[PDB]
Amino acid sequence: MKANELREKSVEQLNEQLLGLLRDQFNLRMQKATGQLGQSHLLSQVKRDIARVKTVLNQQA
Amino acid sequence: MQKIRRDDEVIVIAGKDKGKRGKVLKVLADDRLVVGGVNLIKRHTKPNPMLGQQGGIVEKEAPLHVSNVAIFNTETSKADRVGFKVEDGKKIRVFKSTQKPVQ
Amino acid sequence: MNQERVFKVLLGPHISEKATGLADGKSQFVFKVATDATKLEIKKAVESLFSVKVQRVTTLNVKGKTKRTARGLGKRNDWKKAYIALQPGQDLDF
Amino acid sequence: MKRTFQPSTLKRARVHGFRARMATKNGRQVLSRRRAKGRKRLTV
Amino acid sequence: SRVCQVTGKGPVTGNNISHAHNKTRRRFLPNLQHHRFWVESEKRFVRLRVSAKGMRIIDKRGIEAVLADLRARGEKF
RNA sequence: GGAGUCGGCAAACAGACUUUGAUCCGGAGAUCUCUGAAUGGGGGAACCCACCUAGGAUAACCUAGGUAUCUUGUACUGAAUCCAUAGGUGCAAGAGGCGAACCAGGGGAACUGAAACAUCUAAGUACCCUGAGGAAAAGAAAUCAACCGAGAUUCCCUUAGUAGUGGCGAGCGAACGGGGAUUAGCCCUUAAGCUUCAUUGAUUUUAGCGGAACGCUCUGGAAAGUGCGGCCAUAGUGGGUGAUAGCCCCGUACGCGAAAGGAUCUUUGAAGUGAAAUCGAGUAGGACGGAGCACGAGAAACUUUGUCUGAACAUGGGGGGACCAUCCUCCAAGGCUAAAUACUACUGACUGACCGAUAGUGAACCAGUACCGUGAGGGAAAGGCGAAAAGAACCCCGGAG
RNA sequence: AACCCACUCCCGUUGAAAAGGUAGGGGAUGACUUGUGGAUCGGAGUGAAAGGCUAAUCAAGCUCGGAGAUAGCUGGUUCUC
RNA sequence: AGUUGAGAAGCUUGCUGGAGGUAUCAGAAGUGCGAAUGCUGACAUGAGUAACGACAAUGGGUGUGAAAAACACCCACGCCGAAAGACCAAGGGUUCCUGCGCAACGUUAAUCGACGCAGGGUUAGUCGGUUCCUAAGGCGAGGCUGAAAAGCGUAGUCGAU
Ligand SMILES: [Mg+2]
Ligand SMILES: [Mg+2]
Ligand SMILES: [Mg+2]
Ligand SMILES: [Mg+2]
Ligand SMILES: [Mg+2]
Ligand SMILES: [Mg+2]
Ligand SMILES: [Mg+2]
Ligand SMILES: [Mg+2]
Ligand SMILES: [Mg+2]
Ligand SMILES: [Mg+2]
Ligand SMILES: [Mg+2]
Ligand SMILES: [Mg+2]
Ligand SMILES: [Mg+2]
Ligand SMILES: [Mg+2]
Ligand SMILES: [Mg+2]
Ligand SMILES: [Mg+2]
Ligand SMILES: [Mg+2]
Ligand SMILES: [Mg+2]
Ligand SMILES: [Mg+2]
Ligand SMILES: [Mg+2]
Ligand SMILES: [Mg+2]
Ligand SMILES: [Mg+2]
Ligand SMILES: [Mg+2]
Ligand SMILES: [Mg+2]
Ligand SMILES: [Mg+2]
Ligand SMILES: [Mg+2]
Ligand SMILES: [Mg+2]
Ligand SMILES: [Mg+2]
Ligand SMILES: [Mg+2]
Ligand SMILES: [Mg+2]
Ligand SMILES: [Mg+2]
Ligand SMILES: [Mg+2]
Ligand SMILES: [Mg+2]
Ligand SMILES: [Mg+2]
Ligand SMILES: [Mg+2]
Ligand SMILES: [Mg+2]
Ligand SMILES: [Mg+2]
Ligand SMILES: [Mg+2]
Ligand SMILES: [Mg+2]
Ligand SMILES: [Mg+2]
Ligand SMILES: [Mg+2]
Ligand SMILES: [Mg+2]
Ligand SMILES: [Mg+2]
Ligand SMILES: [Mg+2]
Ligand SMILES: [Mg+2]
Ligand SMILES: [Mg+2]
Ligand SMILES: [Mg+2]
Ligand SMILES: [Mg+2]
Ligand SMILES: [Mg+2]
Ligand SMILES: [Mg+2]
Ligand SMILES: [Mg+2]
Ligand SMILES: [Mg+2]
Ligand SMILES: [Mg+2]
Ligand SMILES: [Mg+2]
Ligand SMILES: [Mg+2]
Ligand SMILES: [Mg+2]
Ligand SMILES: [Mg+2]
Ligand SMILES: [Mg+2]
Ligand SMILES: [Mg+2]
Ligand SMILES: [Mg+2]
Ligand SMILES: [Mg+2]
Ligand SMILES: [Mg+2]
Ligand SMILES: [Mg+2]
Ligand SMILES: [Mg+2]
Ligand SMILES: [Mg+2]
Ligand SMILES: [Mg+2]
Ligand SMILES: [Mg+2]
Ligand SMILES: [Mg+2]
Ligand SMILES: [Mg+2]
Ligand SMILES: [Mg+2]
Ligand SMILES: [Mg+2]
Ligand SMILES: [Mg+2]
Ligand SMILES: [Mg+2]
Ligand SMILES: [Mg+2]
Ligand SMILES: [Mg+2]
Ligand SMILES: [Mg+2]
Ligand SMILES: [Mg+2]
Ligand SMILES: [Mg+2]
Ligand SMILES: [Mg+2]
Ligand SMILES: [Mg+2]
Ligand SMILES: [Mg+2]
Ligand SMILES: [Mg+2]
Ligand SMILES: [Mg+2]
Ligand SMILES: [Mg+2]
Ligand SMILES: [Mg+2]
Ligand SMILES: [Mg+2]
Ligand SMILES: [Mg+2]
Ligand SMILES: [Mg+2]
Repeated sequence: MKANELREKSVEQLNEQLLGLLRDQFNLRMQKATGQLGQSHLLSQVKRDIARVKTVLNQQA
Repeated sequence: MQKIRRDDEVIVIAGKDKGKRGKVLKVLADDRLVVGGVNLIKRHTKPNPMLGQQGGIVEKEAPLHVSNVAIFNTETSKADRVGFKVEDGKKIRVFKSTQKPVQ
Repeated sequence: MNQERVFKVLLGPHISEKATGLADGKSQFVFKVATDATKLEIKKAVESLFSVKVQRVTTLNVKGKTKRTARGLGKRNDWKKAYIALQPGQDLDF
Repeated sequence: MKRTFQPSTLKRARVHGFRARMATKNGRQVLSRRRAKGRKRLTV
Repeated sequence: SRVCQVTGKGPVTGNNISHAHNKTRRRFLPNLQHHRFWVESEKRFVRLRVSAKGMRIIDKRGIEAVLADLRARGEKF
């Protein structure tokens, strides 16, 4: 998620976004362990989304 | 900025395929180019039984050095040197012989 | 536990011949878990994420195997393993 | 026949260990001498 | 250590010279004792480890003058 | 900036990213596990166990902050003991550890030489320890000269291996006087200067941009080499491109360039500091025992002090190599000061009648590694297909070697 | 007997072993043997004392420095006329 | 290989090799090895010689395999049995089990292996630690002592056997 549209949200709305991204990352690890993960690039893509949200969330102060 | 770019009409100077013309399909590191239809080689690959195979003999194109080609001037039909012209708001590439832009 | 630790304790199911037989004859499941996870967090995460009732959790630490190469002697990461027992009749699915 | 080296990991750490060197200045000179050489181990 | 508290005298080194002029290292130590001094303002006794030269300075200058100097240079008693 | 990208050994198979500006380079910010001065308490470094405040969950917690010691300051408090002292807590500021060398100090050898060896030398060297800085130290005459004068300190060249000193052995070794580098002095009736903030301008540094001029022919796998003819020059002995290139590529001479950080110099304002109060007393001088002066007690002046003593007050005091008289020259016992000088662990550029894999760093290669030792510690060997993997499809023998 | 020791012969001596083995031998409730943890060390420690032992090293351990110590003594010193 | 000088040596060429060399006269040296019980690497002789590590001991049958004295199974002999059988602690660290292998390692061969490759395998309120307590001993706020580093030590808090 681009950071330009993240700074339009709120701390109440940013925490729901971060919580949802952690749910998706957990499911991606379930597929990787069992073996039904073709979209291998999605693993590193959700890591940077979580880091991006935490960067903007710290800037909220 | 680089003088030789992808999908450019070029002519080979110096080498076994000197005089031929083609298009740049790939630009490598260490200053090498893959030009379509020049410098053809055949690679013989053993069809090992590990996870299928590839084939027998395949013919592809070997890379050649970036200083062994030149932009082809499609107004005089000759190899040409290229420079960068004064920029109001953007660079372009021009022919050193005729000062017209490279297209 | 805080809302963020729930999604980070489990790492995925552990599949093998031993793990397969347990999942049928004993309704007991083997998972890979974070090396700093405790039996209390594993119990809460499985109940929350799969909507089942766990009754007992047992854990063990696994040393990483050591492999010698030309450059020297390298070794793999240590990891942690969990056995999770559920209610008499209920199935766990992903 | 009994040989000179009889291993014991508890007696090894209490004589040559990291916290044993740091207790005195003469052991701190040993550690700084081994850092200047580039030793990978640096302690028993 | 063996340092006078008012003059700052400490041990120094030198040589012992024999008749054949052989030299060996030696030390010269200050002549210092423990002495209690009466402080007229404080109605108190102060016990210092001073040298015999430092006792003569207290006689000349007084104990209030000397005690102020010790406190100024952060020396404890 | 301007088209490719997802680091290397080290390749393949996959999944993707993007001219709506990516990988990449620079300034600034955020995150920053555990150990380590390690600092909440312990520990066998990378481990174990806690307490307090605030907020949030209902179960067996979570989140964010605090809790070492010492020094200085301040507030409260309070023993023997009446007053108040020691002592006890709470806050603020500072310190602690690491680093190759240079600097100033504390302690301080021996081998060796003397063709033996004690004085002497080696040498105030090696080594250990403590402080400070980008430099440090020293510095503004109680200094030298010689009846003429000089004019703070530091460093270089001479005087000169001279005068001296020395079991007068081996050895050690000045100064006066000259030639240079640098230029500077200011205060205790409170000054130059330095430090930190705030402002006046300039210049650099951390990335980049443009950057001239060649064809034909022969041999050749491949021309940059042959033969012929040109062009550019503030750019012509750079690197590499399939053999030797000023004109093929990247560069080069020469011009440009900074949202934002660092640094230096410049204004002119404030604050602190310089700072020791008031011109110097247990001080100058002396006796005994040692150090330093080139000077080893020697006619032995001068400085310094471990022990013991002890003045005068500008009509006074210190020096001029025992000592006296006469002259000359200075004013100790309170301070601060740039430059010329020393060094390079570290960063950049250029250079070499340096090495070219038994050489050059121990180390061109996954080297302070493998290995050896309980440990401190010691310490290797090992580069090159080809221009391009085009790295040998397929058949035969052989154990699907 | 176990356990601790080491008196004799032989073998082995390039050993199975940088101090052993097979036969015999001494003590075996004590001044006994032994595990774990700890303390004392280099002109120093410890020693029912052999100048013994202090990591296969002891009439003064090992390691790194002074250090390329000193060597009137051995050895060596490279093409031609 | 030929040829030229009195010598150190020079010159011309066939083959190999595939990219550099340096006339002349000067200038600088890490400038010339057979020895130093010289240093490093490679290779000889001894010599296909000694030896193959307790003199408890082996014989058949079958299978697999390119190939069985040594592997697996069966029948039959031997040896230990206060151990040469089991189990704790220290120490070691994947040597444990399975599938695939035999170049190197195994003092012979190997289809076998504590060997190579790849997977798998260790489940505790009661077992052993940690946590509680202390011994010898260590460290030790303040403290006393000491040229500096530092020594000893009180409150305390570490330390199992
Ligand atoms: Mg467990
Ligand atoms: Mg790892
Ligand atoms: Mg002497
Ligand atoms: Mg800490
Ligand atoms: Mg601690
Ligand atoms: Mg703290
Ligand atoms: Mg702590
Ligand atoms: Mg410091
Ligand atoms: Mg001597
Ligand atoms: Mg001599
Ligand atoms: Mg001599
Ligand atoms: Mg002698
Ligand atoms: Mg001397
Ligand atoms: Mg001294
Ligand atoms: Mg500094
Ligand atoms: Mg000064
Ligand atoms: Mg002077
Ligand atoms: Mg005059
Ligand atoms: Mg002056
Ligand atoms: Mg450019
Ligand atoms: Mg150009
Ligand atoms: Mg060139
Ligand atoms: Mg070539
Ligand atoms: Mg060139
Ligand atoms: Mg050309
Ligand atoms: Mg004065
Ligand atoms: Mg005074
Ligand atoms: Mg005097
Ligand atoms: Mg005297
Ligand atoms: Mg003297
Ligand atoms: Mg004399
Ligand atoms: Mg005096
Ligand atoms: Mg005087
Ligand atoms: Mg005099
Ligand atoms: Mg005179
Ligand atoms: Mg003064
Ligand atoms: Mg440099
Ligand atoms: Mg070579
Ligand atoms: Mg080398
Ligand atoms: Mg070497
Ligand atoms: Mg070892
Ligand atoms: Mg025994
Ligand atoms: Mg017999
Ligand atoms: Mg016997
Ligand atoms: Mg017996
Ligand atoms: Mg008897
Ligand atoms: Mg005992
Ligand atoms: Mg000791
Ligand atoms: Mg000794
Ligand atoms: Mg004797
Ligand atoms: Mg040893
Ligand atoms: Mg021994
Ligand atoms: Mg010497
Ligand atoms: Mg020698
Ligand atoms: Mg001889
Ligand atoms: Mg020849
Ligand atoms: Mg030739
Ligand atoms: Mg070349
Ligand atoms: Mg020449
Ligand atoms: Mg030579
Ligand atoms: Mg020789
Ligand atoms: Mg030779
Ligand atoms: Mg010879
Ligand atoms: Mg020999
Ligand atoms: Mg030889
Ligand atoms: Mg033979
Ligand atoms: Mg024979
Ligand atoms: Mg024979
Ligand atoms: Mg034989
Ligand atoms: Mg035999
Ligand atoms: Mg034998
Ligand atoms: Mg055998
Ligand atoms: Mg058979
Ligand atoms: Mg047999
Ligand atoms: Mg029997
Ligand atoms: Mg163990
Ligand atoms: Mg082992
Ligand atoms: Mg293994
Ligand atoms: Mg096995
Ligand atoms: Mg098998
Ligand atoms: Mg075979
Ligand atoms: Mg074999
Ligand atoms: Mg294996
Ligand atoms: Mg105690
Ligand atoms: Mg202590
Ligand atoms: Mg203390
Ligand atoms: Mg305790
Ligand atoms: Mg116990």
